[PDB]
Amino acid sequence: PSLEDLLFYTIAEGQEKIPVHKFITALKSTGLRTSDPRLKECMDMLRLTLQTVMLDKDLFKKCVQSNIVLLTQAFRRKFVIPDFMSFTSHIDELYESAKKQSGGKVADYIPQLAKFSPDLWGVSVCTVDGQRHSTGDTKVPFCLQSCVKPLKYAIAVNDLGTEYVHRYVGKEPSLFLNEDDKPHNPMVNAGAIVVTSLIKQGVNNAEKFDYVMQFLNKMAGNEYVGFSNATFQSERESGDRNFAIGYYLKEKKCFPEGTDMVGILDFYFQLCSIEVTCESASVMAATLANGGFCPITGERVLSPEAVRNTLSLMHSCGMYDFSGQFAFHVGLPAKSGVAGGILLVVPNVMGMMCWSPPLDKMGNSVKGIHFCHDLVSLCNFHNYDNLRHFAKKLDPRREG
Amino acid sequence: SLEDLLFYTIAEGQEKIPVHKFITALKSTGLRTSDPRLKECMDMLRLTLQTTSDGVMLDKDLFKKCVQSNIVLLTQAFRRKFVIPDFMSFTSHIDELYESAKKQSGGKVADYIPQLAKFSPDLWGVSVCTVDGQRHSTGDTKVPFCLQSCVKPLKYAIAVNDLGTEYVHRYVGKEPSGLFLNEDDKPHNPMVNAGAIVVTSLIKQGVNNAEKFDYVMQFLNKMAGNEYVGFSNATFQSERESGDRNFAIGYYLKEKKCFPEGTDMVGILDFYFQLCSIEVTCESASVMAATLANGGFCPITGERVLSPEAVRNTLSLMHSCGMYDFSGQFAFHVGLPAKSGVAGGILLVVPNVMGMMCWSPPLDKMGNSVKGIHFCHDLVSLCNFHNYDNLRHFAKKLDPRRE
Amino acid sequence: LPSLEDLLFYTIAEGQEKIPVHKFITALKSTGLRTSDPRLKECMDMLRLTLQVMLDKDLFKKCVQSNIVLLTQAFRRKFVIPDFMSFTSHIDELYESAKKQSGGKVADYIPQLAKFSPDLWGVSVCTVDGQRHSTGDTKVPFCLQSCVKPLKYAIAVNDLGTEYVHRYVGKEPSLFLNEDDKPHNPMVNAGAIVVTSLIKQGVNNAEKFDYVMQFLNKMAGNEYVGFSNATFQSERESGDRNFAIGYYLKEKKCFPEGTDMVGILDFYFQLCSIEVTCESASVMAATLANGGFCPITGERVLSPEAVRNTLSLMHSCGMYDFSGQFAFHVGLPAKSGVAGGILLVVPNVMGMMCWSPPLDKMGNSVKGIHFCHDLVSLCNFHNYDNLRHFAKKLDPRREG
Amino acid sequence: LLPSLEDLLFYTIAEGQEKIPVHKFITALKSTGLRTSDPRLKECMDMLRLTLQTTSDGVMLDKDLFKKCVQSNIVLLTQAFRRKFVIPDFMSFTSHIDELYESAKKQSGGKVADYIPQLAKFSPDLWGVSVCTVDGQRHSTGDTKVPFCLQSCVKPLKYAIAVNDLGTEYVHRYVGKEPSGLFLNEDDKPHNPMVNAGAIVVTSLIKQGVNNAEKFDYVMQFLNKMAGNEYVGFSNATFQSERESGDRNFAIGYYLKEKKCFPEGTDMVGILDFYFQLCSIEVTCESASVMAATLANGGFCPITGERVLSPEAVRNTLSLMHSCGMYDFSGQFAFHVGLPAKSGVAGGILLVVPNVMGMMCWSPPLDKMGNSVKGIHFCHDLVSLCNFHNYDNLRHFAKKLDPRREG
Ligand SMILES: N[C@@H](CCC(=O)O)C(=O)O
Ligand SMILES: N[C@@H](CCC(=O)O)C(=O)O
Ligand SMILES: N[C@@H](CCC(=O)O)C(=O)O
Ligand SMILES: N[C@@H](CCC(=O)O)C(=O)O
Repeated sequence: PSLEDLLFYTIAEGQEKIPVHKFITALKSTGLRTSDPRLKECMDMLRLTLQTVMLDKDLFKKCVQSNIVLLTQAFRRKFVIPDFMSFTSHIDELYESAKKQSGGKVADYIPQLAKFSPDLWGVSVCTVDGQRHSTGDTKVPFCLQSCVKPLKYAIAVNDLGTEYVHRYVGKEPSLFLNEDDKPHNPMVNAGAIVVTSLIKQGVNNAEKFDYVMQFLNKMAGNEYVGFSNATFQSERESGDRNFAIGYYLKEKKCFPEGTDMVGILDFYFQLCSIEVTCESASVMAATLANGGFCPITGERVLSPEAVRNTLSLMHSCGMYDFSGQFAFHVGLPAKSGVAGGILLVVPNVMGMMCWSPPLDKMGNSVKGIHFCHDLVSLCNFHNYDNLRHFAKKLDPRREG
Repeated sequence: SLEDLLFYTIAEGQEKIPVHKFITALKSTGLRTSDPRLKECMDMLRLTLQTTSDGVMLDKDLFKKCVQSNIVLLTQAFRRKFVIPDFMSFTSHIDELYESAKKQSGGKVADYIPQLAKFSPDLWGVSVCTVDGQRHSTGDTKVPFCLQSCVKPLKYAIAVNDLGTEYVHRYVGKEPSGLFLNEDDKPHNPMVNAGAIVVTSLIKQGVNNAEKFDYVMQFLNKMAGNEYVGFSNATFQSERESGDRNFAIGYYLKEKKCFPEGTDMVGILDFYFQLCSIEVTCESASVMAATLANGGFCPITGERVLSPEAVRNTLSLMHSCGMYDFSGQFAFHVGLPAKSGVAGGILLVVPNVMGMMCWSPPLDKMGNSVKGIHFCHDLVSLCNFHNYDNLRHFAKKLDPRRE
Repeated sequence: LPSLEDLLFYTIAEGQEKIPVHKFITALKSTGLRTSDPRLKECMDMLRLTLQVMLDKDLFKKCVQSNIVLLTQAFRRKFVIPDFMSFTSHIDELYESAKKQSGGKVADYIPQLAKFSPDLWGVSVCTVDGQRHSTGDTKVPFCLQSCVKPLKYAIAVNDLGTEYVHRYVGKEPSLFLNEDDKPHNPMVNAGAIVVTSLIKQGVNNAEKFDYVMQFLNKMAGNEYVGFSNATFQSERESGDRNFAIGYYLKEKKCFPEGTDMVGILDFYFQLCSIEVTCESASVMAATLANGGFCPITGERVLSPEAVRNTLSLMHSCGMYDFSGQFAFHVGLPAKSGVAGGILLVVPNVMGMMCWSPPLDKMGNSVKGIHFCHDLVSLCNFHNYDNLRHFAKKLDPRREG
Repeated sequence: LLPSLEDLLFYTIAEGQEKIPVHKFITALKSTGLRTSDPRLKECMDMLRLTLQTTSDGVMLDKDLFKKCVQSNIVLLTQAFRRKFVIPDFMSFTSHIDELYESAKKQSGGKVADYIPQLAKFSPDLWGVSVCTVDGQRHSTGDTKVPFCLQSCVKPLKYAIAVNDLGTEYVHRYVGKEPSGLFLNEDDKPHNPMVNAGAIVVTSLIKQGVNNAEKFDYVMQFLNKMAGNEYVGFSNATFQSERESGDRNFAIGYYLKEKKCFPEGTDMVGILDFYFQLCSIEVTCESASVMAATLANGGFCPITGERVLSPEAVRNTLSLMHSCGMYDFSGQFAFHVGLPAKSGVAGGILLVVPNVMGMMCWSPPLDKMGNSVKGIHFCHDLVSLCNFHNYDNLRHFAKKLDPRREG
């Protein structure tokens, strides 16, 4: 009748004792990792009883009681994708298939970007329940670049609301400005720079940057977030483009009262030069997918308003000149950047990061784009893809 | 024993369910008794009402005979397995919203042709059709009016059905625009007039206008589950008198070679004005919308009408280009695929949930119905049908699916 | 006191007591006048009479007295170019030099245009004093096409004033419309179509076309003007472009009240189909050069307001997309046509028609353009050349 | 050959009198429209000063005395006196200028530029007009001796210098020759030197490889010559204010730098500095009119006789003033006035009538196109009065007056 007992019997298979490796394996095949923040108590307990292999009903109950709800959900098959092994097999195929696509040029406008190999290709999945999978180069760091644009937009809306933010920037797809003399949307450079000015006003750059990093940490569930000073230096050295825009926004009175624009550009470049991995960035995406809750910590990180707005803008303006085409064919909110990241959200299902340095003339990762098309081909995930009556296509949220 | 199970749950330990009781129970699911799918059942009840010894009473074997043919659907309806289980509560909310948008007396009625100018400003209707056929209506929901540009996604859908994404999008774009053309010399997308005219040319090539029109009308009949779909000659004549704009567009498309080989552009414009002049009611156009929300299956007839590719493409374009120059703002704030029309229609799809139509004739400075727009804003604020609302977490929205 | 006829006799005589006719005819020709000049008709009629060979003072005086003023001007070297023989030698060189330029393509959108040989090339000059010269294929009818646009604009302004005309059409360089929903300028097709609707309102098409033809006669001092029905028929069959514009103009209410726009388009295609030689069109251009007086009849044809406005719009909008470049390097008011016409005006000096059928990709005659640039290199005709100081440039107005 | 040029002139002035009184000669000379202080006349005026000291007959020149005074300058003096200048009846023409000036005076519209304090300081009521003929005949009315900044009035001048020194072909690699119709044209060149973006590129072309101080001096000397050594100067105060608040131009500079619009090895921020210095150069109506008259005279300066700009330079500059010279009123202006003209935000309009004269019009209130209201009114009136329009006919002008015509 006890929860721990019920779970014990199901895992036990009628034996009297569960070998520790039998439970770990079973757990792993739900897609959870053993380093999941929410499973810390259980793993700490296992570490304890290991200092003294076989777990009886009472010893097991002692290890798992703190995390029984989550563990049951996993073992009952209540996660958003129940057959995660099958799903990861499919992800592996899509990865392999995109790997073959050798087209594209690596971004060479600064050394740091130009230094990355064309053969680097990673894909990471984090489910809204925290199920995690990776193939390829998922642990290498690289800079978010423009991929940071939704995240800081999220932050601004989180902190200030829709109304205040949208006083300063628009919300529709397109250096030039909209009808009302706002930049068109936070997904372009002009709008991003305006969004940059909004965040934590009245404290210095160092402080502001620390705030954004803490927030990024929560979104990633305390996985890898870093900073590239080198990238930062080269960006500031060579951003005549963004200097143009700043002076223009200044002239046109685009910033909030008492903005030091040159200082905001400096912040803006530091923001571009933040580093993630596939793995960490997928958690961030999963946060967006999960409604502002981090799927691995369980923390509320972003308001429902922040997340909805962000996904809306990722939809229509997220992939530079390919936005509209991407919305039509792929139908997922996403954002890319010049180091080859695409950050992809499949609302209520998962967050994804894809990384490959060579880009197409639109500015997007070749393999990343190829991968996203393939995903949507295979899976009902398109925004306007019916839940009942897909045509020929898989639904991973259905047992099979 | 499926029929037996349902009998015990309806009876409430009694031994004879009185007919009116079953009907009332059935209704509050949201189905209407006139549902195509429920026909065998209703026919049997009528039969036994005649032949019966009792006033009106059905014992187990009698109930079984009436419901057996339609048991699957009746079990879903009664086990609360439909998309919106607490339909009564949902319709109460719809009614509050309707009332609240009623007060919004703003706008002007289109007057560029007499037929449009005739409509009273105080006409206001809303109708709902679920992907399970649960129906509801408030206001002026049985009044015919013309689809106008509401017909644009419907005919686009037909074209993609018959021809495929690839063929169709040779001749027309798939992105919200910047009357002119895109960098590839295609009209920007089917939702604008230039691209609608091109889509019109794609449909049922090589047969006369009369045949083409019948083809489209039949298709519309199926989408609407054979509810009202009509023609307005009066509207049509007036459209063709005064479409110098569309004549402009046609001649420009002809110059730039945007039509298929052997298109007669003037005849195509005629077909176009006819398409615009098609009449619906709120009630029947909600079923049309629900076909689009139900993946191409008509939720009342259960009939496959449009391919999944067609339906998906049409919703993508209603998302981004459906509300003229308000499109962007609508996509952001409402987040629902929708098409507006100059008569005051707003065709609304909430994918996997329901279809609606909304009618009031005063329009704002953009082409769109004031009460419709206000209703849609209100609906989203209430209920978490926003495309990028979370299913599992939402602020204090309401989830009609959940209970 | 001593007669004017007497004076001219002795100058031509050269102390010989009698002048033969042929000598006077040759003398007259070398001023650049033609013996068929309208203003010299009395004198030619007299010669025809008495020529039923040698002319004494008294006989001469009888022949020339009626036209003594114009003859004394010619002979006493008071015409705009005085060494006209030298000038024509230079025209001939320029004509040859532009000859060799065989580039370009002949327009082919209607059969009638596509027929013309690429090797046709004519250049006609008419001076404001009526001095004429020609090289090449100068007596071959072709259609003015858009070369008719300045002419009919001239007619409209003549008849209606600047203020009326410009209510309907704009006055600046660029189916779309200016800020105020007027077409940009009478030189583009949209504006030309509006200018067409302005002329002789309240009468049927046949009457309007007769009126325009009469006006064109006067402008050309009764030299060749004709109509190509064939051109007209083809134009009308295939002007989907102009049907587009007309419907658009109708929608935007660009025409005066009670215009039948379809009939206006009809007239518009008739105007485009009007036929000139180089010779006749050069006179037309000289009318514009000479302030609205026809230099060969001395008749006032257009008002100074008509002519000024027309030259202004020629300057800036006369050569399609090439216009700007043309104004800058050539600096002469000119209108080009799809048939290879370039109508060229050198204010206060002369009119020209250049014709060759191959066009460049701006739609302008290759050789016409090559010849126009050459003319300006040679002579201080450019609009912003200085009359007093100019570098190596020749100036035919001066005697040398 | 028999009677001598100086002698002939003597009889024409003297009028059968054996002697010409000085004041008579001076008065006659002035009414040609020359100023006694004309550079070309300096020998004559020096001699008169001499003889006015060295003589018995206080004020009276005989034949021999007159000859000694005028002999050095006799050509230009015969031109003046024998009515061979471009406007022969200058005194009638100035009467006409006066009436137009008075009429423009009455126009009280406009707003004074306030984007910097130095501009905003100028009184609305200031209004001047200066005329300089291509023969050096001068006239002024109104506030002609007050200084003000050229602002964008400097743009054709520095363009002229660039083309003089480098040629059409070099210059137009970096800049367009057509009205725009901020943005770049099809070829990623600014549209034309008359817009700010194009002006900033023109600025970079001039005296490359030297420091700003040298460059500035080089432009100044050039301006001095165009003005016949009349006032040109500088407002450091204006310059400081420009550089503090030119976010617009910094925006442009950064954009031009990104799109590689400058010559190889350009320091763009230093270029901007030099640009603002140019905008801050000062003239008066009188001095700037001589500048304009240079341009109306195929690049010689009418008062010095000195060749200043190449013919090519001047022509190109007049072409661009025609089509792009009056911001967004350029097309209307070209149609209605038909003169090459440049305006500036201080209220200047620099106006050229080819082959006839140069003008400078100044009043500080601007209309919402940014041009001096009184300037614009004056220019329209000038055209309506006389046959100066571009495409006005020299022989047939319906009712209009022609200054060149002996009348
Ligand atoms: N660092 C670039 C953005 C690179 C990107 O688009 O990813 C910028 O700030 O403009
Ligand atoms: N038939 C109308 C449709 C108007 C509308 O619904 O926007 C047209 O083409 O203008
Ligand atoms: N008739 C042609 C233009 C002829 C020309 O360009 O000269 C048209 O209206 O399009
Ligand atoms: N200071 C302004 C120029 C003023 C003017 O237009 O005259 C600028 O450099 O843009």
